[PDB]
Formats: sequence, structure tokens, C-alpha cells
Amino acid sequence: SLTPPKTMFIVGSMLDTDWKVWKPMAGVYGMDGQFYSMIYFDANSEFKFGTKENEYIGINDNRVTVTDKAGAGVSGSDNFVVENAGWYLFYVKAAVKGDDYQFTITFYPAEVYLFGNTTGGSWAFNDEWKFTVPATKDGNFVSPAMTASGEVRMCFKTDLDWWRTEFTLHDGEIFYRDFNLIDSWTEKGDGYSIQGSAGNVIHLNFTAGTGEKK
Ligand SMILES: OC[C@H]1O[C@@H]2O[C@H]3[C@H](O)[C@@H](O)[C@@H](O[C@H]4[C@H](O)[C@@H](O)[C@@H](O[C@H]5[C@H](O)[C@@H](O)[C@@H](O[C@H]6[C@H](O)[C@@H](O)[C@@H](O[C@H]7[C@H](O)[C@@H](O)[C@@H](O[C@H]1[C@H](O)[C@H]2O)O[C@@H]7CO)O[C@@H]6CO)O[C@@H]5CO)O[C@@H]4CO)O[C@@H]3CO
Repeated sequence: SLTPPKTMFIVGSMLDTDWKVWKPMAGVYGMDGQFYSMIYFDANSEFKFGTKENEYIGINDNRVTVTDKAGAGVSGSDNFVVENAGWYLFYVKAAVKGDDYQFTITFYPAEVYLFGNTTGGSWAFNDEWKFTVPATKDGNFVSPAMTASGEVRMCFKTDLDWWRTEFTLHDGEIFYRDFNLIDSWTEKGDGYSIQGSAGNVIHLNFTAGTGEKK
């Protein structure tokens, strides 16, 4: 009778040294009970995660599996502990099996990409098009300069199709795709679509959750 959860949060010391802030994780398009979030972790950050606020699941729970693909260095005995300071893409997959959930936690490298007509029409992960990564909690990811004109497209890289984890700028805010998108973001609304030309760059700040074309 159980279905996969609709919400995921993360909580811990890289957000609030008091564990009082719960980051709601963005949901992976078209795939149920999978979530992703771009977070800076300090060295020996401690965190847990949960489905609702004030649920605390940690590394020792037998429903839980960790997969490190970022060299974050994940360990701990209750809390999750991330050894190496860095931006990482925190990624959770909750699947039903039996009457309980079964979590897969994956750290992906902080890899953000420009796609689409703004790039001369790359529709695949291509390292010419990867944002540089800021050193601090508060820096920006910045794209390389665009080489053509059109709608801007942006995504993170995972083991899934790119467009399942892509996003844009609505009103200075970072908006993660949550509908069926075919030709353009204007399918959502305008000032969801974001018009670029040769020379432009994006700045993203994922701590704030904002960004801007420049
Ligand atoms: O500020 C105090 C506290 O701050 C930080 O703790 C974090 C913690 O690391 C996070 O995991 C989270 O805690 C969650 C738990 O994850 C969650 O399971 C639940 O915890 C309940 C326990 O399962 C239950 O056994 C009992 O906890 C007891 C605990 O066994 C005792 O040890 C005692 O806790 C004290 C710590 O021992 C002490 O080191 C310090 O904790 C710091 C911690 O170092 C830091 O990382 O103080 C605490 C108590 O103040 O007492 C508790 C019961 O009081 O009951 C808890 C339910 O509370 O819930 C907690 C969140 O409350 O978040 C905390 C920060 O809040």
C-alpha cells in the first residue's frame, strides 16, 4: 500500500551549527521518491536526513546505503560525517521494498552544465560547458561564456538523464523543473525562460538559491 515519499529534507551543521534549519530537497522530474540538492559541506560536517521535518535518519539505519562518487569521504556512527570540505550534489533515492523504505544516498561531484542553443546546440555532457566551482560556501558557480543566442538551459550531472535534474532562473530565484518540458521554459510561464546571447554568463549561488545573467 505504501508509495514513495514526496518530500525530503536534509539537516545539519553545514546549514545551522544548531541543527535548526531543514533544507527541502528538490525532486527529480518524472522519478518518484528521488531528490537532489547542491550543498556546500565543511570538513567534518554532520548531517542527517528525513522525509518530514523532525524525522532524523542517519548512517547506521539498516534501510540506508551510501555511495560516494565525489570523494566526499562519508562516515560516522550515527550522524553522517563528510570528511572533505567541498560542494557536493547531495542525492537521495527512497524506494518502497517490503512495507518499509530503502534509501540510497549518493554524493555526486559538484558538476553544473550549460546546454542548448546558447552553446551552439550541445545536448550532452560536455566539459567545455561546465561551470567553474567556487571555493567558499558563498561563491558562485559561473558558466563559461555562451557562443550563440537562444534559451538558456542548465543542469546537474548524475547517473540519470540530464533533463531530470535541470533548472532555471525565475525572478532571480533558482527554479527546478517540475513539469513536462518539450521545446522551452515559456511552457511554464515567462521569466521562467531566460534569453542569452554570445558573451553572457550565469552566476549561481546555491546557498542563497539565487542567480543572475550577466
Ligand atoms: O545541542 C545539543 C547537541 O547538539 C548537536 O546534536 C545534534 C545531533 O547531532 C543531531 O543528530 C540531532 O539530534 C537528533 C537525533 O539525531 C535524533 O535521533 C533525536 O535524538 C533522540 C535520541 O535518539 C534519544 O536517545 C535521546 O537522546 C538523548 C541522548 O541520548 C543523550 O546523549 C543526550 O544528548 C545530549 C548529547 O549527549 C550531548 O552531546 C549534547 O548533544 C549536542 C551534540 O553534541 C551536537 O552534535 O546534548 C544532548 C542533549 O542536549 O540527551 C538526549 C535527550 O535529551 O533523545 C533524543 C531526542 O532529543 O533527536 C535529536 C535532536 O533533538 O540534532 C542535535 C541538535 O539538536
